Amino acid sequence: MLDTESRWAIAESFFKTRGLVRQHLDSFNDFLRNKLQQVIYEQGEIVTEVPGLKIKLGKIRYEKPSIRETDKGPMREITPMEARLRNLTYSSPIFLSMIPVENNIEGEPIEIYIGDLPIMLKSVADPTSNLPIDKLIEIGEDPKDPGGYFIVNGSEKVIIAQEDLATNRVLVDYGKSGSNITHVAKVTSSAAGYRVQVMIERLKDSTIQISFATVPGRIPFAIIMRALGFVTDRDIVYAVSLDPQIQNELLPSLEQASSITSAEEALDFIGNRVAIGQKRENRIQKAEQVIDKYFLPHLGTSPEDRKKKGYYLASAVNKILELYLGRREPDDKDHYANKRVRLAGDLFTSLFRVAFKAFVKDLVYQLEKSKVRGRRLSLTALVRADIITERIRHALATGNWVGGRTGVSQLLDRTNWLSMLSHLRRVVSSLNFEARDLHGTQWGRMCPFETPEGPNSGLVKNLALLAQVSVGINESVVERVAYELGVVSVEDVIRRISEQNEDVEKYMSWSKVYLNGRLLGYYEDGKELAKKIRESRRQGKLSDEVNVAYIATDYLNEVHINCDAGRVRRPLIIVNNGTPLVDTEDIKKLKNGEITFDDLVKQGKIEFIDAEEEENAYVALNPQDLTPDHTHLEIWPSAILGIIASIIPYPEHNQSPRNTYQSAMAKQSLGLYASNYQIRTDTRAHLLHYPQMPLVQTRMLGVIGYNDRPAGANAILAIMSYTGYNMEDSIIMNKSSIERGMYRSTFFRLYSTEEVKYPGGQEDKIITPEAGVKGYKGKDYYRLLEDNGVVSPEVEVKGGDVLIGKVSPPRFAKRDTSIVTRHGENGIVDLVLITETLEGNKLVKVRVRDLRIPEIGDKFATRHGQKGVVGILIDQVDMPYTAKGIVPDIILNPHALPSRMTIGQIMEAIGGKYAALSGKPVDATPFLETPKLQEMQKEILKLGHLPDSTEVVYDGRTGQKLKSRILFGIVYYQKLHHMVADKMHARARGPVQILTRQPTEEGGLRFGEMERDCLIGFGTAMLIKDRLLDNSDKAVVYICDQCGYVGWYDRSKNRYVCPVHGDKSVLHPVTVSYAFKLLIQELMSMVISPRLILGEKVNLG
Amino acid sequence: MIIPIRCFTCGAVVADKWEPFSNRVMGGEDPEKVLTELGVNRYCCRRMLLSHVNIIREIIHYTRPI
Amino acid sequence: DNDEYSFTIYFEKIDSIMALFKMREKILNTKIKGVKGIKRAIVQKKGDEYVIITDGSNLEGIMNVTGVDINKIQTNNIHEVEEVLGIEAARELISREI
Amino acid sequence: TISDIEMLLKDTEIWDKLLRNELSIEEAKKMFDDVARSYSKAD
Amino acid sequence: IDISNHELVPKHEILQLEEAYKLVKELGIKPEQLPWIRASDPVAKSIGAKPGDIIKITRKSPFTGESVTYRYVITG
Ligand SMILES: [Zn+2]
Ligand SMILES: [Zn+2]
Repeated sequence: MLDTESRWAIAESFFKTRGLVRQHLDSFNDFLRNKLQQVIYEQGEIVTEVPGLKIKLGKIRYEKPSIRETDKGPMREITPMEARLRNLTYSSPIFLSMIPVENNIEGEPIEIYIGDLPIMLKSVADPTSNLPIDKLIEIGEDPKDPGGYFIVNGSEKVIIAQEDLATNRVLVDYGKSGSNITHVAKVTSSAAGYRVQVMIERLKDSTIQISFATVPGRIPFAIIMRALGFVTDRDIVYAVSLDPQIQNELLPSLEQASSITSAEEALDFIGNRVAIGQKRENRIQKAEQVIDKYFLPHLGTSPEDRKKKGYYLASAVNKILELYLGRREPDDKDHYANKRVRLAGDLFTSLFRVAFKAFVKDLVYQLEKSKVRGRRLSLTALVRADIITERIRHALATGNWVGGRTGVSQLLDRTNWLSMLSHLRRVVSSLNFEARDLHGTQWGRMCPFETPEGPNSGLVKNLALLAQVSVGINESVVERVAYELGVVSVEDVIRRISEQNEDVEKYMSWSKVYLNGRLLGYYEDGKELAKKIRESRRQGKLSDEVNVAYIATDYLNEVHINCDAGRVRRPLIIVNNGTPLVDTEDIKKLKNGEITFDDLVKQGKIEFIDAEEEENAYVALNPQDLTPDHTHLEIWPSAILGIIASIIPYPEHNQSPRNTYQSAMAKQSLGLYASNYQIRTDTRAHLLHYPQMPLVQTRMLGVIGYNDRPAGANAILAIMSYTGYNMEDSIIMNKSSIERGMYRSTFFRLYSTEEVKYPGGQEDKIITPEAGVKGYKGKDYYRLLEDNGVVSPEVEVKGGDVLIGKVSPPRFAKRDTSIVTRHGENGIVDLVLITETLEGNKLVKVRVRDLRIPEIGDKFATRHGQKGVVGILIDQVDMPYTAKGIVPDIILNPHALPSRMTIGQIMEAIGGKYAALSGKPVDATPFLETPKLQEMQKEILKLGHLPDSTEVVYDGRTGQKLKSRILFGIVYYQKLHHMVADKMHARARGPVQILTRQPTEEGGLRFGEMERDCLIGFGTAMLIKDRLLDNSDKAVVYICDQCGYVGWYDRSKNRYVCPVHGDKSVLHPVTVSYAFKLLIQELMSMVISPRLILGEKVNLG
Repeated sequence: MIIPIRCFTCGAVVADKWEPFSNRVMGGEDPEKVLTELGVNRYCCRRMLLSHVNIIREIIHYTRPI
Repeated sequence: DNDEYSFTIYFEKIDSIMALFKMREKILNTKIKGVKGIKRAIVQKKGDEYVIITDGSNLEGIMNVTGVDINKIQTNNIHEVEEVLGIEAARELISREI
Repeated sequence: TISDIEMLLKDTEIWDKLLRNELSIEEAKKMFDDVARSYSKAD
Repeated sequence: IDISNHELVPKHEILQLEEAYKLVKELGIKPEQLPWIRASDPVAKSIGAKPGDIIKITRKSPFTGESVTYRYVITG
């Protein structure tokens, strides 16, 4: 019987020892510790065309973060703040110890600098991870930032988690209706550096066709089986399955491959399709390479492993037959047993793999050129390290990835704390109305509320509070432990049925055992093996990354063992005989601090399980719901939510769209995004001058540090219809409160330039105030520019004033590239920063601050999804005051409540009133709130106000008491960054495009087809002519009478001139849109010849 | 960041009450009695004193050179 | 006959087993009763009269069925009624469906 | 199908001739019936 | 089979040439400018409509009760 505090102790220990962003750090640490050497070893060796010369790659190492200040500097170490300020990359060097082989001698090993890799913040690589708070303050870093992002070119880029279907596993599904295809199975083999999809189909006839990317057409099943090493149909049949009823469906395929008796017949049958026109030996060789390296490379590309691959293929075919016979349903693409999440580790190691392949290619080229020409044998001068250094960076800065996926790395969102945390903990689905649907498997792994509205609904999710992404372990150890446990190999089973006479029905009742989707063997009973694996993992003998499940469907029973990475797994308290393994002593030790969550999971009390293992788990929400049948217990019932869904107080009383909208619009709220915002240089920054921590606070608010970086203020809220400016989701705000700094904010904009040097004779874009060079803006615009060419801090900047004076020599005589402050934006210069870039160019940054006072039209939102602009600002005298004289800060229309069904807002109002009155903390965590509503109302009555939170209100304007009481509360409000100050776009007569002669850049509003049809529907004609012809591309063109081609007027001689007719023809002026003339001339650039036919402007008659 | 000079709802000075209230609450006294005897009875001022963060203490380390 | 509610079929010129399996697929995809295009028909009550709601659309076939009046037949699709009942009936059905 | 297009041509020519009041209604009706009988016999 | 008894089918009639002449003169249109019905349509074939004729169709409408529309008979 663990009460609320006991379970919250476990949850707090989890969030304390393990950070909020742990998946990124875990993946990056796994990459650095293992994958960095794994890529080198899978590369193996550097072999050149010349036989004697060779290179062996011994070991790899990363140094502390540093930069090359000079050409041959000692690589002094830097801090992440310096990388941010100087637009550097927080990267660390890589030294690879490769030993050169010349004339088949080993020689002495040498380590060379192969490139810089960007490192994740707060990881094992950077030193700031373990620094104390005071040292973090001294260096200049915010002590509370969780890390998990790279600093690339001065920008915080974070690799979003990418969710996709599991590779190396076969998924079966029905074929499209009304087609010769009846069943389909697709397997995606993820090799080292490339990915191959193999598609297995069953036609209307029971023949089975296997195809993959390089081989056109469909290869028969038995043909490809014989090509892989199988010699007669009996081996194929027994490899597919052991049940005669399911074995009988392979006969048509076997007799379709009856002509193929030997392996070479299958080989050259494939080779005919692979490449046609060469000799039989070349066909056989080509088929051999494509089968070895393009069929199932995850099993292995060597010819030795080929036989193994064949077995795999047979197993896949088995599933199709099981789908056809009706034994199994098609696999769900949405089940998390089928979906894997790739973090920065897997992606970044793939990127390093491709970069190292390119580097080795270039090194081989240069080495062979040097050898055939004759040069220095040393590898230090042939390193060409930048081939890696730029490449990785080019992937992180742009976000366009090597594998073809896009948007891998995004600039970190720092509007406030919540936006940064959510953007760190984000999983984007690569891929239908079925995939968008919320799946029951998402319980405890993804937040059900946090999802964008629109085309991305259900495709972008946030990792849950207690959700962990698997790191992964080597398959070999799990294979060995499974074989040692007693699993009989499939080839051994087939041999002992064939070589020795045994009962087939004896092994038909056995349970199949799979490992990572590959048929591993057979076992006596699935339940016993699953229990053995679970107990071995719990006792610590087996690794904790192994998850075992037992299906035991009446038609088929199997054992699935998973140890691969990317599985989203959640921790559950193990419950044995109706009593959880965690006991009172464990909770006492947690409270004292003797043991932590990691000690609990190591001891076997709490275990992380995946979806597949949770398939046969039976879980209880609370200890009072626990029964002996139950297998697990939940550490925290309200941990199914995300970072933002845990912000809401009493979220179970709201409607689900309200919570989703709250999650969407809580990232936009203004607040303190970082404690070091003053030294930091961000392109768009916001600051709330007086932010307040919520009065109604959930448990997780203090964990994420939100109450130390708040993004709003408590507002005295009255739910009443005071004037009518709060209708249709609008609010009324006290203007006296605004004049006292209620929601005043500051907006920071950054303008930065580099004094770039380009090839020439000492040619540089020196920063200096301008005197008489071309493109000169005007002497009035340079009034506030200092002598050195950059504006001094704390000066008013209005309109298009220049901040940095730069002159540029022509690329093909000075030109003005000086920075003009945006025309709409007006503000005061806040900060001026001057640095030297790595390449030696002068970098200047100017940050300008603008004060935003709330006004009519500014958008505000509560913690429940009630977004709305400010209808009006009302003085304190006009607002309706109470008997105690307290006037509302925000008035909200009651009609917004019943259709939206947001009871949590009224509950939060009452809770905030109670919190302010009694002063005691209020906890509004879903499913467990302290105190309850009734005690809150009783205490509110005791303190001196009405129990139902209403109170007597007098009309401020007339002084007359209202006939009814008005509810008053302290609901938390946030100011969104969609201000009306920067949301105005209005155009008078101005510039037009050079080509189309239409107005843009201030640009004009596009009228468009739908507005054109509205104007047509009203029947107005001159209004259409005004709105579509007079105010845009109004032109007059002279058209020849006879041919009709557009002519011109000659200014020298009053006579009109026709391009075709010369001077002999008469030309008439016609007023048309210039877009029509452009269309006519573009058709004339074709061979189309439009001849415009003129007619009398008058009706004539 | 720094406590507002006046309560947002009613123009009552609460800035001078931050130091006594914070010092006495940190000393081990329940905020209700401290607020009641300090001289703030309207809950509009209580939410001003109760829900304050004092960010200015952290910011003085990270101050713009200017 | 084999067992009751079962039977067995043998062939003389069966030739290849591929032909045998194609023959089996032909046998399974053989219609026993009912006109083409209809998946299921459900009797429903509309008030003192019972009608049939049909998941398929075959105007001519249903018109040929004995026991159904040709005068009152409603079809979801507008093309077959245009082919059978002319263009004015098609226009009326289009308006009524919208 | 050329018969249908030619019949359409003849019918529209007869209608335009009627709209110009070249001849009365009854003769035009005879022409319509005659052309319909003649070129439906082929079909 | 007879389809003119169906509820969806309005009342189709073939009007004489004098009425068609009066109609086209009052409307001020060429006969082909009217909406046209194919001569192979079953409703036109039932009344024996011939190409070049004009069919008067009375539909049941809730606004006027019976509405009179004119169609043109075309060839195929
Ligand atoms: Zn001309
Ligand atoms: Zn106050």
